[PDB]
Amino acid sequence: SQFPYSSAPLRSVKEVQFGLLSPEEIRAISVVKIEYPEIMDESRQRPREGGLNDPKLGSIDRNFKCQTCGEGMAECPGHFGHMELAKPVFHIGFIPKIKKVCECICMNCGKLLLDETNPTMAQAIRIRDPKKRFNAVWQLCKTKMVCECGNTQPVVRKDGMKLWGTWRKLLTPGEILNVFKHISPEDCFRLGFNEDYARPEWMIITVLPVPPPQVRPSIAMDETTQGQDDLTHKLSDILKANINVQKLEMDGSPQHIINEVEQLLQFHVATYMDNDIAGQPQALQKSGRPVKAIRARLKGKEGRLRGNLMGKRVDFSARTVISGDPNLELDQVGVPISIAKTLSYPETVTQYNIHRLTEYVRNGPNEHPGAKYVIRDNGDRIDLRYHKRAGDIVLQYGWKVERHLMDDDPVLFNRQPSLHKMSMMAHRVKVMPYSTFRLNLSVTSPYNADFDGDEMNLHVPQSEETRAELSQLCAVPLQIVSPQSNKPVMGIVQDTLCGVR
Amino acid sequence: ELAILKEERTTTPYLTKYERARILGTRALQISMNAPVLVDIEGETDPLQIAMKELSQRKIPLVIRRYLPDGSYEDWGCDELIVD
Amino acid sequence: RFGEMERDCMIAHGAAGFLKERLMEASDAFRVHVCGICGLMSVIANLKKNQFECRSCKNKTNIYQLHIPYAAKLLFQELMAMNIAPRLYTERSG
Amino acid sequence: EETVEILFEAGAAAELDDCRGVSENVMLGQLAPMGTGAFDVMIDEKLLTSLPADY
Amino acid sequence: MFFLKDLSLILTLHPSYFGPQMNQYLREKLLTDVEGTCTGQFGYIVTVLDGMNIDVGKGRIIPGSGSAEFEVKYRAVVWKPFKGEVVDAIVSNVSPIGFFADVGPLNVFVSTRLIPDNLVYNPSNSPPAYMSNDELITKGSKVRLKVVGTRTDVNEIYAIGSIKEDFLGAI
Amino acid sequence: GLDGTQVERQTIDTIPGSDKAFHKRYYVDLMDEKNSIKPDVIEYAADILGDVELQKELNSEYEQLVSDRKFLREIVFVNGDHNWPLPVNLRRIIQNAQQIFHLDRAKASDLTIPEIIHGVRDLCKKLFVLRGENELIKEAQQNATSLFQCLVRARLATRRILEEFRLNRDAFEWVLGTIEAQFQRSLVHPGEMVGVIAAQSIGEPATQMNVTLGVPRLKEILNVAKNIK
Amino acid sequence: IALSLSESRLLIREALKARSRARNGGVIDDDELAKVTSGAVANGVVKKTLDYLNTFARFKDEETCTAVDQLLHLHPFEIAQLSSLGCEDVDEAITLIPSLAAKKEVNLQRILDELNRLEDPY
Ligand SMILES: [Mg+2]
Ligand SMILES: [Zn+2]
Ligand SMILES: [Zn+2]
Ligand SMILES: [Zn+2]
Repeated sequence: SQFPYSSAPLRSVKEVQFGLLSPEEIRAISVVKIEYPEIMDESRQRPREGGLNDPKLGSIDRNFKCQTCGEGMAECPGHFGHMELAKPVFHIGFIPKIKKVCECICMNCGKLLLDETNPTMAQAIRIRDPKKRFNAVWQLCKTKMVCECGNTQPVVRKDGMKLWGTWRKLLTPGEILNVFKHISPEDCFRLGFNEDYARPEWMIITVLPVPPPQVRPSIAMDETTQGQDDLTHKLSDILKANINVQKLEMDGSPQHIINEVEQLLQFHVATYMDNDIAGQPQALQKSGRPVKAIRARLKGKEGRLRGNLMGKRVDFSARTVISGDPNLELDQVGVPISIAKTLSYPETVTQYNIHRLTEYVRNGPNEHPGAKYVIRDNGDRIDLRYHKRAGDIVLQYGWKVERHLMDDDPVLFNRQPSLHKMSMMAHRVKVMPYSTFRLNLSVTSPYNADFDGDEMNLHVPQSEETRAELSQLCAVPLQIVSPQSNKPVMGIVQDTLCGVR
Repeated sequence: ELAILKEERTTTPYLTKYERARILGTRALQISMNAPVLVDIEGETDPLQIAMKELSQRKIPLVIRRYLPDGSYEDWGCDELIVD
Repeated sequence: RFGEMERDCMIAHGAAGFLKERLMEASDAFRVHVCGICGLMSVIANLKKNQFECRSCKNKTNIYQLHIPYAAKLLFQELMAMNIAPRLYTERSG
Repeated sequence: EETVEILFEAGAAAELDDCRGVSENVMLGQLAPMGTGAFDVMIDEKLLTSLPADY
Repeated sequence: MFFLKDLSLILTLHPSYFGPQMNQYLREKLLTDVEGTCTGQFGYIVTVLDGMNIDVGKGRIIPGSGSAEFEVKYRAVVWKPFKGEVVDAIVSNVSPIGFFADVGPLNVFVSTRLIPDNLVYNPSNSPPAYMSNDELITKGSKVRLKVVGTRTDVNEIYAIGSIKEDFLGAI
Repeated sequence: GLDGTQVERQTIDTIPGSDKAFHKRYYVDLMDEKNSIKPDVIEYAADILGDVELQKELNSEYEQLVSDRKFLREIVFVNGDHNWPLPVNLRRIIQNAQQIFHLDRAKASDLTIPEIIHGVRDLCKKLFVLRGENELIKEAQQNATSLFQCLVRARLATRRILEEFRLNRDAFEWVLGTIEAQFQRSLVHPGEMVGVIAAQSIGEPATQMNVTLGVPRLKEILNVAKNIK
Repeated sequence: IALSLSESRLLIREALKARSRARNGGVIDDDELAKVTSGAVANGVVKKTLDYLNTFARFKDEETCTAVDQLLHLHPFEIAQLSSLGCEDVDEAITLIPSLAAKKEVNLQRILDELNRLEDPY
């Protein structure tokens, strides 16, 4: 409900399919073609229309909004760009797979080394799991050397990062890419790939996706004068490599030198994507530490999958010491003015409540009653602290206002440990001075608490459904009789018991 | 193909506390976002109070779909459900 | 802290809406628009104009919305940077 | 564990997730089938038609 | 080619619209967003069958949002071209590199290369037309052509025809 | 099918007592005056003696009570315990009816025997736990309310209503309606997460805790130890 | 659902008159009936479809369509193709519709007779 209204139907995912980014799809999803070399346009302020900080990709600047989606930074997720490489390059993750696939079928014609006459091939095809089919095809095709064309199949060996054929010639990315381009759909299915989506020509990298600055954290350790992440530096190095690869194809230069520079660009992109590469050094930063490749960003303790997240402002809970108060109802809780001001409840402006809500807004966040933030329909958050014109603010219907915690507001209240279901109950707020929560004596027994310094936790619902659920299900009077032993759990205790005796 | 006939309904005719809470919450949300109000407003401004007033007069334009364990469901109008 | 025992207490109370709020508001929930055909990150949405456009499929007819952890959103974005595509489908295939 | 090799195999043979586990729906944030979430609420068109002309 | 097809749609209604406008108002959004609109799966939905009597059903309330989700089910009429389909076209425009012919609610471009070499084009002749001995093709004529391929443009799908096959022409 | 918060300790009056006391408390005979209803509590005493049909009705009621006695003693509670948790406090309802309608001041009741018997039977047929016309549903509904039906038939006997409670027509109808409504209010709501409630209500008493007893015995039971201590 | 041109015209005509009675609420040729609708893209699609149907009018009678249905109601696609495209003899009918050759029950002489005999001859 906190999000601005969207007419799109709200559903849930039931199947996620890992595929491959085809270059045409990479271009389609990219918001703008990017070719300009460096980040800064002319050292004359503003982002470069064609730089690594292109505003079309979605910046991370608070005062600036992404031009593609038109949303604010609180809603803009960022947008992708694509960098086209003139020379197609291998994929470091798939180079062993590239060699395995090259050894799978005949590179001369694109056909399998064995036909369907073998019942084992028919069984592998009929196997539902593509992994088992691929494994069976590889196991039963390694022994067979002749293809299904009379041409001897050269053996592909991985030397460093290059692939060499033993019939001989060095494997070239253009010819390999064309060889995949000649693969029939039935050979695509037999190999374990999907002709429509997981089409085996996608392991050839021709265009690389540059992500928005949201993906990598560019920490602003000091105002405007900042550096960049290792990913940005490696992307710049890759672009320089691609530029000097492009600039060495129309002019006369040795072919082996051209291939060596191409392998240089390949190693650049490999170190950018994969850090722990076997048999070759990793990309080391100027400080000597390895460059944090994107492969390690999702693996390991430093990886995001195990868990690493930061950055949010949540203040919807409190915890403090308590004391007794005989002058409170059974369902009332005393709340300090400071705690009430710290917490807030977002109320939507209607015709009935507009007057008192405008009064609360005019009061400001430093006085009780009052409000802290005003959210527009689109989601802009006006902070009343920095808005010196709060006395000249009008509110339209549908706007939200985060007002102070007020009387009779249902709040959830808990003691640790919460052994039983009535250790957490919904109370009505009464705002009173000084810095202790106040409770009725009779509810201390179900809480199993005393006022010798024990601490209690408080939560505030942020929606009408939650407020109604707290007021109709977790209310204090509803918890007087427990289902454990069909007897009341709250009774007259201590001074009141002695006095009534 | 799965709906139960109205005369063949076998569930309880009373409004359970969970159903009451959900109906009150949903009606309060709808009223809070400027939905038309089915009952006159005397002096109250709280959406939950208005929702409770509507419920007391059986003026809730909502239908409960009680799901049987197999997958079938029964449709009950909030007007035809007994409220204590 | 909202631990496991508090979750069990609120389960006993049967207030599913509060569980949803805790699982979303006290976590990394974020709204994401996904094409119902491609399932990629190619959706441009204008709420004031009430329009949607999938630049991957040239689709402006049906685009769904989901609530996802934004840590998973960053993971999905760098997974696009992996040049391997998670195609999100809201319907199973069997 | 083994996320890099999981992605490798996924790119190799188009891995698919059934999403049958409760963890997927917890990650998605759908109302649980318990308590208040043990049923569905539908708008009553017939009652709205039976409402006055203003409603 | 005309067909009768059963269609379903997802509608989202804001709670501020919850009044005496349940049936007809949702129906008119359905007509605006469906009637006269093309889809890749079932071509052009030119009109609907029994528009005012379309059952909107019961709208599910999405929890935590209040918006009502409607499954609008109906039966309508659609137009679909097919590969290899032989149709008679009313040619609308003639250009030196072919002709535009309007079929149904769409237009098909047929190039000059596929046109047989007996039929010769003339811009100097009035009107600029494809003529020859006892043969004439100009705007306002019925030309029998077979569709070679249809392009799924989603918004307004197109197709291409040809007359380079036997027994093709006015009969 | 009942909620745990809607049960209180109540006594089944048929279980205890001797056979002679049971006969004195429940049996009614319209032939002998000493075994009949006392004339000072009903306005129509002279119209009762010799009535064959009312005698047959009372005989049927007594046979039902005897069957309930035998079923409770020989099957359910062999040890003879009569106090058990049951829904709907009948005694509180009866005294509330007495206070509301001022059933004091020893005024002869206008309630008739067939009215009382038919009302009790209809109330015993209206305690709906499960609904539906299926044979299995009807059998389960009959089985689920056997003990409560026995309690109601034991408390609302003809002699107990007339001589002891002295209910009138309005009080009797109000009692029947209140009992039906309160039983309908004591059912468990569908969608209750009873598993967590049971787990918490079992774990909690362990906090305040010759053969092995206490927490070690509890752990032995829960772990299903092959060789206990 | 396979559909020929004749009952397609019947369906669109009855839908147009029904929406004129209902949607317009108080409202006969092709052009102005096409112009009744609203929406520029919708107006263009509707007018193009209606002028295409009017310029290609095959069946304009209701009881004749009923008689044709009674005589016919045989692949549904074949049924649609029989009425959509006119024929004169088997030699070109099998050329336009190849399914007529592999039937073993041709009966095309009579079928063409009622096709070109019930209404105004083509
Ligand atoms: Mg203490
Ligand atoms: Zn953006
Ligand atoms: Zn070969
Ligand atoms: Zn898409």
